[PDB]
Amino acid sequence: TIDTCSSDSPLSCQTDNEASCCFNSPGGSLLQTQFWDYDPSDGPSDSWTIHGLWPDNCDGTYQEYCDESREYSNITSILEAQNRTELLSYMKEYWPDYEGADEDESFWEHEWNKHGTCINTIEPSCYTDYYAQEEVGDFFQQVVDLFKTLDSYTALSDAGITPSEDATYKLSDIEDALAAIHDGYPPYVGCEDGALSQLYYYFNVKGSAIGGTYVASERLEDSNCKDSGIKYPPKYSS
Ligand SMILES: *[C@@H]1O[C@H](CO)[C@@H](O[C@@H]2O[C@H](CO)[C@@H](O)[C@H](O)[C@H]2NC(C)=O)[C@H](O)[C@H]1NC(C)=O
Ligand SMILES: C[C@@H]1O[C@H](n2ccc(=O)[nH]c2=O)[C@@H](O)[C@@H]1O
Ligand SMILES: *[C@@H]1O[C@H](CO)[C@@H](O)[C@H](O)[C@H]1NC(C)=O
Repeated sequence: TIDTCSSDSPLSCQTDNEASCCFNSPGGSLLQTQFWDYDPSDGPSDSWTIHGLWPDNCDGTYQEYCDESREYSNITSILEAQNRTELLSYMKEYWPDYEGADEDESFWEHEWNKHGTCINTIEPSCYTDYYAQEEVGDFFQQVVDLFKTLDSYTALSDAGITPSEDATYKLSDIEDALAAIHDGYPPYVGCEDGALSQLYYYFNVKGSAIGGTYVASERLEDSNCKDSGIKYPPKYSS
């Protein structure tokens, strides 16, 4: 399986070290990104959903589509072949394409191909007893594992911020509520049409992106929302 690195491995971006299987570089800022899909709605009425996991450069720029030889058009089959049946079921629920279940495959392809291929510590050469596309399944598992720790809906709810047809919200309140589950670092908060829409939680990593220690880090982009009047539209509203 993937190589293990010491739990006291040096932190990506925050240290000056050479890229290896145990050091994420140049993609040392890892973004766990989420959606609030209300029109059309997907996922549970009381949960955000997964967008992805993205390696950014430490300056906020990023690479994309970093290895054509490891781009796939069969994610669902790769997961099935690896017996990751609970993961695939979970992805259907919590990593949906808003347009419908039949577009999930294209979306998962997109995320792996664009961004997974750019995580340097995921490459087959970082495995013992590597098997074909092992790192693809591990990536989907890792995104899910990190997402589970970042329950945006509940963090917002606990701070009195819940979806509403009438209520509107202040950016700083949203930011503080979410900063509370991310070591006091707020995510990027993204709005669409004045509605709460996207979240990017930034991390630096000790060790490998698979199984390493994800340390909550400062956002390299703040928000495109207005300071107030923010709508949090209810899912499945009618
Ligand atoms: C998913 O698609 C990939 C890419 O085509 C498949 O991997 C290739 O499999 C072919 C046919 O067995 C081999 O000849 C190639 O060498 C493989 N390419 C690589 C880069 O590994 C893969 O087998 C497919 N997986 C599933 C479960 O269908
Ligand atoms: C990131 C971009 O947003 C679109 N997008 C957004 C949400 C979603 O649930 N599915 C989806 O496909 C994609 O077409 C693309 O991956
Ligand atoms: C999945 O299970 C099949 C059948 O038992 C087996 O051939 C294969 O090695 C398994 N793959 C993984 C990665 O568990």
